[PDB]
Amino acid sequence: LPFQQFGRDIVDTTDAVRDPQTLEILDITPCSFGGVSVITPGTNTSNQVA
Amino acid sequence: SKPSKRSPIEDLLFNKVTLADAGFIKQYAQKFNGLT
Ligand SMILES: *[C@@H]1O[C@H](CO)[C@@H](O[C@@H]2O[C@H](CO)[C@@H](O)[C@H](O)[C@H]2NC(C)=O)[C@H](O)[C@H]1NC(C)=O
Ligand SMILES: *[C@@H]1O[C@H](CO)[C@@H](O)[C@H](O)[C@H]1NC(C)=O
Repeated sequence: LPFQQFGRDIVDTTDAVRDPQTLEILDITPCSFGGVSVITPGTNTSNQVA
Repeated sequence: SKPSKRSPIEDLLFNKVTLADAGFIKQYAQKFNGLT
């Protein structure tokens, strides 16, 4: 709407902004993240990991 | 004749139960905030 500056999701987090100069609406996607798992044969066999 | 080779009943069971996470479709909000 003409007066809305940003938007939110169902969990009250920010997901969009209004550019202060161009008034373009921009979605905010979080930067990629995730867990890291290390797969190892065990240090008593080999030191190669994935 | 159907992909996944599930029975008509299994197909119905998957069609009745749906996932509705507060996120968006991802191929692998989408990852919430530190929650995977
Ligand atoms: C002020 O905001 C206006 C937009 O409301 C800016 O004007 C635009 O500038 C871009 C280039 O950066 C042009 O391509 C657009 O056509 C312009 N639109 C209009 C309506 O003028 C303006 O540059 C901003 N800054 C100043 C100092 O006016
Ligand atoms: C990974 O990105 C490529 C980009 O072309 C896309 O074609 C592919 O389907 C993507 N796969 C997954 C699992 O996201």
